[PDB]
Amino acid sequence: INVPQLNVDLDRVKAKQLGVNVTDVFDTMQIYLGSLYVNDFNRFGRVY
Amino acid sequence: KVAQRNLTADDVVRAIREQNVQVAAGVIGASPTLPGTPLQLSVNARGRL
Amino acid sequence: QNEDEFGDIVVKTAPDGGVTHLRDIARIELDASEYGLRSLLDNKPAVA
Repeated sequence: INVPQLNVDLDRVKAKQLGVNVTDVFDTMQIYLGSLYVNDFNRFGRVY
Repeated sequence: KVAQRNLTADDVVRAIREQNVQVAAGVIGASPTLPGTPLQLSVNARGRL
Repeated sequence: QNEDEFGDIVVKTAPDGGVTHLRDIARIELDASEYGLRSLLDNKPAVA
């Protein structure tokens, strides 16, 4: 339990007063840093 | 006709999904309820066409 | 994780900067997921 990592703390009140959605913050972190899967594409008749 | 009314087929599909649907109408006096409540009544509401 | 964090939920943010929290509009309690059945053993609380 001592592998290095990063903690990210989100100010919820500051977010919602600043007009930012908390799901929008989490979605940005996920897509940019975590590589969301969007849908499939076909290639040589196979789905990828 | 649907275009004449400035509608796409998606509009009518949303309308059917919206207006032909069962309802979970609720229950009056169900648990947990404050004391003295004599009856537990289910609610009906015509939802499906 | 707890009731109070669920009370902190922002149900409405006022245009000037003002936050209406879930506790303002509701009571937040830990309890049962359904209430249809009760269980006693010699008139003391129980589970079979």
